[PDB]
Amino acid sequence: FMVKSVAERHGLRATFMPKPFAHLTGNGCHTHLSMWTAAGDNLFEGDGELGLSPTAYAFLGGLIGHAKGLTAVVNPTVNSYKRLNAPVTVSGATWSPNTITYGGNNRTHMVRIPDAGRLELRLPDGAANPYLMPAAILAAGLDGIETQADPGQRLDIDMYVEGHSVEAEQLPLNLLDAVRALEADEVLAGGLGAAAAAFAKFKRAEWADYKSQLTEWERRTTLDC
Amino acid sequence: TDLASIAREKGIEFFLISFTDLLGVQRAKLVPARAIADMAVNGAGFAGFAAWLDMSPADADILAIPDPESLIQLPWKPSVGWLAADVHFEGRPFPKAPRVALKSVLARAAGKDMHLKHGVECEFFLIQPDGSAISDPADTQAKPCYDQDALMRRFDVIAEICSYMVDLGWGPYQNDHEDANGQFEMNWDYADALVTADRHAFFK
Ligand SMILES: Nc1ncnc2c1ncn2[C@@H]1O[C@H](COP(=O)(O)OP(=O)(O)NP(=O)(O)O)[C@@H](O)[C@H]1O
Ligand SMILES: C[S@](=N)(=O)CC[C@H](N)C(=O)O
Ligand SMILES: [Mg+2]
Ligand SMILES: [Mg+2]
Ligand SMILES: [Mg+2]
Repeated sequence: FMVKSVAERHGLRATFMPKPFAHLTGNGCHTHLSMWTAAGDNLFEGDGELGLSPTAYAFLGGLIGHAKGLTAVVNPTVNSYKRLNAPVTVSGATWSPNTITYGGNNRTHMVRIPDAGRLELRLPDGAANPYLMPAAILAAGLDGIETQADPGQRLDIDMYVEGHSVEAEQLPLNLLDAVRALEADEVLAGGLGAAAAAFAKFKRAEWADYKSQLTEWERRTTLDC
Repeated sequence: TDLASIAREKGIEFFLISFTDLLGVQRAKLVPARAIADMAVNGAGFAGFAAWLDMSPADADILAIPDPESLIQLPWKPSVGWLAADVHFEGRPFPKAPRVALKSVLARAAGKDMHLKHGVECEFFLIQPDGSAISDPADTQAKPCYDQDALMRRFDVIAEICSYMVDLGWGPYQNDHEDANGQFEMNWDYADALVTADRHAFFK
């Protein structure tokens, strides 16, 4: 609200749209995450790989496990899916996640470990709801901690270059598929309560509206069929 | 051959006595039939430096001696006869002139009983007269090669030229739209290298 308001006062306009230009990097909203006790200790701080604790990695396990449904919430628009799995931009990289994977200090994954004691979830975009996003992430993380979820193996590769080199699960490719995953995800749907079903209904309505819009690409490439 | 008689028989009123310079530019004099007998023997005079031949303004005239066997009545304007010519300078064939240079190479090969024959694939685009765009705004698809639609959209131009090649005896056998939008190709039988070279020059 502040950015949009001040931009206007300067005769400019601000947009948090996930992918406002087809050939340029999109708007992310990465969240750096840590879990603390009331006494002021960071539970993610640890002696495991990269300065992380088993609690941190179980939380990551929740993120990985629930990634499909989580995508619906933190990538909540049709347009979100043009930021994810995007073709290479003029600057040489999209910098957004393509796959359900994590690396170290490595910006080509769904999750990056930027430094000891925290996780960076790089999945969300500028459309992500400021409340549903932490809520959805937390629900997924808590369940990871409760089930001692295994996040799998860290990938120290450039996933844009060497995604083919490894077997990795792709993120949902469009809003409708992400929403279906949300609805089928009990932990997530139950963690968000009635907000999840309400959200899903709205997003389905948006999809039905979008999927009927004729595009210029279609006209150009189909008129002469 | 007797060019004056042919002129009278076939109703040719003018001849283009034509030569190709180093840069490929067709240079010609348009001469009325009444003057062809003289020109065919002595050649048409030009200031060589004014064409791409690498001469001097101070040099004597080159003389373009037409090859009567190359005669072509312009099929779109049959009152005009086109002739390919060899540039002569100081009483000898001029070695800087493309056609003369080819004839020399050919003569060496021929002295060894080896005769080059070739065919040419002279791809071209059809574009707007101002050169801004291709002639056909509906020719847009990513793989346009051999496109039936775009080919037939220019049927009149292509068919006309092909039929001229039929009448001239070049043995044309196919035409199509090529791989770039706006691009075309018209093929005809290979021949002795000099024949093909002359036809190449006329074709363009
Ligand atoms: N023995 C030969 N010597 C010289 N030229 C020949 C000979 N036989 C055929 N040709 C000529 O070779 C040319 C063939 O060109 P074309 O029909 O366009 O075939 P292509 O080169 O396989 N086509 P493209 O896909 O455009 O490269 C014609 O001009 C033929 O007449
Ligand atoms: C990696 S970065 N240089 O922080 C860019 C992130 C990118 N805008 C994104 O879509 O997340
Ligand atoms: Mg970041
Ligand atoms: Mg060809
Ligand atoms: Mg070709």
